[PDB]
Amino acid sequence: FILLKPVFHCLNEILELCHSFCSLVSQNLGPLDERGAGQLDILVKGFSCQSSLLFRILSSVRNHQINPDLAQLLLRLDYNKYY
Amino acid sequence: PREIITLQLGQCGNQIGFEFWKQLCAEHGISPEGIVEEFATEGTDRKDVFFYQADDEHYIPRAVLLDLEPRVIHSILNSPYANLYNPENIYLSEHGGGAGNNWASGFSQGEKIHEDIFDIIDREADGSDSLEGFVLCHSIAGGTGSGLGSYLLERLNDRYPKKLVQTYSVFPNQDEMSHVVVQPYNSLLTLKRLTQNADCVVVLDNTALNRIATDRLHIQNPSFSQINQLVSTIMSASTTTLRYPGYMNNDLIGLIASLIPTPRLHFLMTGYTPLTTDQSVASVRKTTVLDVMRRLLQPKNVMVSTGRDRQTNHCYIAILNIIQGEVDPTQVHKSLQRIRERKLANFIPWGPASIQVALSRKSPYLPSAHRVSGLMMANHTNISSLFERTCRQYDKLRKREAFLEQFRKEDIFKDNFDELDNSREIVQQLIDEYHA
Amino acid sequence: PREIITLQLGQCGNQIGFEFWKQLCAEHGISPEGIVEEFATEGTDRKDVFFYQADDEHYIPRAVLLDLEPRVIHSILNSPYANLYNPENIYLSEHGGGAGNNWASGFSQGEKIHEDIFDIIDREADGSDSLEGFVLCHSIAGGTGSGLGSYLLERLNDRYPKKLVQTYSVFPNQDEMSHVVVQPYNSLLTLKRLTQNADCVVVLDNTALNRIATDRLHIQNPSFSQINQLVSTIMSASTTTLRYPGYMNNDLIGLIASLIPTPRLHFLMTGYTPLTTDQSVASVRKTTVLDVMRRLLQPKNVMVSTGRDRQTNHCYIAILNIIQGEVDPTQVHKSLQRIRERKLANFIPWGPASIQVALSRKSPYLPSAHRVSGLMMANHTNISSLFERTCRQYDKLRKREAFLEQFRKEDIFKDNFDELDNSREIVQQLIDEYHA
Amino acid sequence: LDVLNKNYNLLEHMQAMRRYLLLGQGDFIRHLMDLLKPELVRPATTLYQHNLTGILETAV
Repeated sequence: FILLKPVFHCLNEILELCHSFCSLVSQNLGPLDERGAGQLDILVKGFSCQSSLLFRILSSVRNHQINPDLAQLLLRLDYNKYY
Repeated sequence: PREIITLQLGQCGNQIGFEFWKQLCAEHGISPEGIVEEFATEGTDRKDVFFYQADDEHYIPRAVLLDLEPRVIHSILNSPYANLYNPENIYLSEHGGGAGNNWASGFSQGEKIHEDIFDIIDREADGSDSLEGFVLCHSIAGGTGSGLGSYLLERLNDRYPKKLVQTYSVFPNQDEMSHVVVQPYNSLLTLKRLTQNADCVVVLDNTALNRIATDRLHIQNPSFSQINQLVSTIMSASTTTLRYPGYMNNDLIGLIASLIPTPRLHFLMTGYTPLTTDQSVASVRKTTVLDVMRRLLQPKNVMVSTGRDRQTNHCYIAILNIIQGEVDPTQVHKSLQRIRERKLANFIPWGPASIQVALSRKSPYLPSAHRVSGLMMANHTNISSLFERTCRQYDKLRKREAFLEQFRKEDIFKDNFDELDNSREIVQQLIDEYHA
Repeated sequence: PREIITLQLGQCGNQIGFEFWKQLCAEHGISPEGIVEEFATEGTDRKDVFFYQADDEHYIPRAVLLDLEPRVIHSILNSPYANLYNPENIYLSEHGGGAGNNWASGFSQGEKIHEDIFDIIDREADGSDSLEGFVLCHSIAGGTGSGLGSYLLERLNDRYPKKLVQTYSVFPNQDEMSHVVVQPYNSLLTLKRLTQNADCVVVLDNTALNRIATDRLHIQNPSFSQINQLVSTIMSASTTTLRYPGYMNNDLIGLIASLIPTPRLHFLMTGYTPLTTDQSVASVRKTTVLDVMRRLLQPKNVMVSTGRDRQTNHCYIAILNIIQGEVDPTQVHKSLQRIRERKLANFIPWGPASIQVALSRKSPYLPSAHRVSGLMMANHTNISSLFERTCRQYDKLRKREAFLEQFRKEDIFKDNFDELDNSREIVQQLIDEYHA
Repeated sequence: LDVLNKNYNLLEHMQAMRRYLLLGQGDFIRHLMDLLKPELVRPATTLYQHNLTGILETAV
């Protein structure tokens, strides 16, 4: 549930933004279309809208008076991310 | 559902798949001719993922075995595990082949038995309406497994385009070149088909087999009867998430998707430590999971002949560490805690890396529910040392005028030798370029 | 972490290190073949600093033992403490050597077994990723320990440049010159390597051994079986801050850093009082720490043959006074209070001096947790009297035409005799210049 | 004073805090401070805490 408003809104924004990466690739010969690169350009913003919002929670995980089981899990994926 | 058809082919590919099916009955609690134990459904929660689904609780193997040599199949029917195999799915009694030892033999025999080779192996395809893919359990050594195996990598690419292809192919031996001399020719012709006409491979070196076969196994005369023991366990080890009930990467398109960086970079390093039976007397004292993955990244269990001083400029990108059976999962995150402190895997400087660990319960059996098992599926960029070894043995042979007049009489009119040389160097250059 | 590899070498260096490892099991509460006592972890808080770290709670010694003479190693395997040693780390059964008695023998044998001498001793180096250094537990007497030991002081200086080097080397005996006559030649050749190719030494005189061996030990015929008793205790005494849990100078690069004034001035005087077993019956009445360091600076426990009337123009610069076990630390500052009133150490007039005292708890054992122990590591500038003794015995021998034709047939073409003479006088002149 | 000895070890924690905050036993802190220096030489970031928790756990 990790956090009530932001992280659950950050997490469902992750699964929405890669869901249009399904519907972009699913065209016939995707990466050679002008609409294949035109729909893409919005998604290259929204993917780093999600890693940078994941970056914003990690500063609340280091500057820490919130929750230990929140912090142990989200850093476990984060050294599995940044390493 | 998730049905895979194994394509056992060649002189060595048929024997490594014969004990692969023989390994599966001892862990499913079943007999090849009957069902005498009730441990098959209460202990094992899924059995119809490599076998054909049952008609009389007789789990038929979804296997086909073609070879030019009849010697490998005549050592099968006298064994009591051949009644599980069917004499109508592949061949009836007295099946034969060529004479025969050539790469151009099986490459030319594919289009003269083209009607029969695409008739009975397609009957098992429409048994399940959602086919997983095809694994070519073939060989690179000799001209039998390398000649005919290059043909099916082309015609099954377009007739079945939406299916996973990935092979457990064994590499030949490069110790001396007296009995066989055609080894640099038939290997590189299949190795081109393994990168562009095939998605992934699982490499299995032969010079690294006797490194392990004299390490802990203590033999004096190396025979062919030991080549099936290291190979059949890691085959069943690779499907423990797929056969036994797992959750994540429980399909064959689950495991291979999380390890391949790019096409033509798919050569996965394999490791497997526990092969000794006298370890059993000291695993009663709770031998933990904290010590079993410290030796996987340590180059001791590897089955790939690579350089020891070439790992400083090469970087791991994807490493798999599969624990099986008793795991004690309250310390499996504790084992992954100690990975970042050593940095035994060199990490790519351009992007992130990943150490993926997974578990699944083993068979209800006493040597399986007691001893910890570790299966490694690495991906390190020092694999070009084998490609530098094969290419240096390839261009040196063409300057000695070896098999240029003895090889182009049948079905070869143009020089396709540099077609294999540049595409091999394309693999070797894009590997070193991949870490920017 | 803080792993040190001991380099036991020579006829005398192997025997003084054999009982050094035998001393360590009696204080760790462990047996060389098993673990029968639980006192190893509750009483001792650190054990993996000289031993190799455990695989089955079997603390392997991090030791290598090479010698040309097979007699020193054939008196080892029949003793029950040799099963703790491994027959694969150094040598297997039936190891040999030269003929052999020459300084030029082992100096020329280092580059013909150059491949094997840098192969198995480097396997213990990468066991820990932070290596402390190397201690050369070798000898100066004879041509066995002095011939080969001068070679490893050169090639380990650049292959391992960031490691501490410091040796516990024993000095030979200068009573008569009948059995050996090559004693001034092989000693000064190694003594040059001990100053510029080595950072620090720990001197151990032989003529000062029988001064103590007849002082309180009461023997009539001096044998070689007493040379291992004074040496093995002060070796384990020097690592009491390193083996047992201490706080300050708990590393080997901690102790040596606070005593060396400058390079080529590193010869440390050693002292150790308690060696008598009938003192035990009167230590029950709270024998204090106020009387044990009054006799350390008094020249009674010294192991260095020096002049008695040459201490007025020489000055102490660094003096170490190590108390062990029961200290009663409420009066250890009281013992250091009485040092300035006597001024038993002459202080350097150019700079400050230092009397460093430290403590660590001893083994949970009855002769160790009852009797006070004092280990001295002095540094006094009267050590040139030994260098004046060795040099006066060196130039007198070259005028008698002794071993100038019998020594330059093998691997010696130029006169390197004055190369050792001037560098020895450089040490002797910079010592007296050091107090301005 | 007997209920702490059976369950909580109260004044045993009086001795245990001396080994870390007062730095009684140095081998716990020296094997710490050896590994701990390649992280302290760089300026701290928001990525600082996550490897400091198990540079402790490899030290203990």
